[PDB]
Amino acid sequence: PRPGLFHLDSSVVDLSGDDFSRVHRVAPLCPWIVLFYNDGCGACRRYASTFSKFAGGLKVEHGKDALQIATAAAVNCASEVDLCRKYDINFVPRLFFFYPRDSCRSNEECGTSSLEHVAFENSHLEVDELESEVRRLVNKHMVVDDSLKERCIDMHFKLYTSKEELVKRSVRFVETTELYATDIAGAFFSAMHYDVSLVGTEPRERLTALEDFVLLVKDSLPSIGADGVVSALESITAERPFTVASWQDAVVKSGIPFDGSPRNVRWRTCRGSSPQYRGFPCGMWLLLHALTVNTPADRNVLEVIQNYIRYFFSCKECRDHFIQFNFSPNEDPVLQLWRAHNNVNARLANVKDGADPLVPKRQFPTLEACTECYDGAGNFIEAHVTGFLKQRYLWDPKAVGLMESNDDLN
Ligand SMILES: Cc1cc2nc3c(=O)[nH]c(=O)nc-3n(C[C@H](O)[C@H](O)[C@H](O)COP(=O)(O)OP(=O)(O)OC[C@H]3O[C@@H](n4cnc5c(N)ncnc54)[C@H](O)[C@@H]3O)c2cc1C
Repeated sequence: PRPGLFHLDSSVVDLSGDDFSRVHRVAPLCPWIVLFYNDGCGACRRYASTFSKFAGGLKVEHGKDALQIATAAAVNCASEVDLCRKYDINFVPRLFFFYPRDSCRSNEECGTSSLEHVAFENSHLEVDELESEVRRLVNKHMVVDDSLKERCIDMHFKLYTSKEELVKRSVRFVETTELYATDIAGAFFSAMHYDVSLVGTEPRERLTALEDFVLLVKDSLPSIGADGVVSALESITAERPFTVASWQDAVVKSGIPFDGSPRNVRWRTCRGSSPQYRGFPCGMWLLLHALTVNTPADRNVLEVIQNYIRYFFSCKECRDHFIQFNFSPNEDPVLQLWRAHNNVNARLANVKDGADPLVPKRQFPTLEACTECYDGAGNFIEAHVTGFLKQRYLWDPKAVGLMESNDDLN
């Protein structure tokens, strides 16, 4: 177990291998600048500083510049011997550029593509020459829609922040069961900042699906910052069309009361044993239940929800299964969504790969949590389950806004 030259540097991804889907599921879609080095190499030790300064510049939160879709990574040839032999690394340092043969386009479904690479002619580049050469290589080798840009920026911020945690803790787990308003807001924020940016507002069906959803969030959940979003949605004209850049600006400016920052969203209820687990998906369920519970009028909540998931949700498999749900008009939406979710819980009960080992899926609510709706001896009582859900998901606008503790800088 060698630390290498980057162990404290959250801007650089340490690679043990060639398969970028093990880094992250979106990684194969994005360009990589890779430093092969040896941790005992003085020249490499000296250059790692330059490489690290450069990587630090791949942290812009909303980039205009296509350089920003790149991410820096490194392979320590002292640890990964087979990998370096595979690339014929003899002398170090060496810079390689990696990129997908074909680029994913906005509303196409990105598939697996062939991993391509380009050895740099000169591996001694200064920071500025590094940016120029990486930008050039990205432009030459890739077609980047705004959606793909968002895809990759989001992906490397997940890694920066996950590694920074490991670094911070380099100086036991218990699930947080209580519902926190801020998770619902994080979900709303991530829905607007990420999911909508990927697909845009076209065609008219999709734009309608989004308008209904945002309109619903605003009227269901006051003081969650949906006002600004509504305004942004209204500002779109054939004259001033949707752009990811202006959309994300308005979204950030809406003042949604999520914890964390636009590129690092803090989950509480939805925090997992590792940051790759739970988070946004867990957040979305919460937002959806809260809407069923807090919805005004005869409002079509289940219909609105399903239209949104259909045109918006960034989980392919999730989107496909949720559309298969036939929601009856009769039964209470709170109960229908509740059954749907537990249905998904059941399917997912035993999955190993991809799952948080320390957060089982159960049938919800559990005995402990609710003994009043969970009674009837050996079965489930759907009488109190409503009361429990309408209690637990009830939205109190003064819950979110209120002093938070600064020591949560930790
Ligand atoms: C619409 C939708 C469809 C999805 N489809 C898939 C899919 O097809 N395949 C897949 O692998 N993943 C799917 N997911 C993601 C997956 O369901 C989980 O969100 C994810 O695996 C993480 O689960 P979790 O352990 O954090 O709890 P989650 O399943 O995300 O639940 C989040 C929180 O909601 C509360 N909750 C749990 N059950 C209920 C309930 N029955 N009623 C009300 N509240 C409840 C709990 O507090 C829980 O912590 C989907 C998510 C959504 C929102």
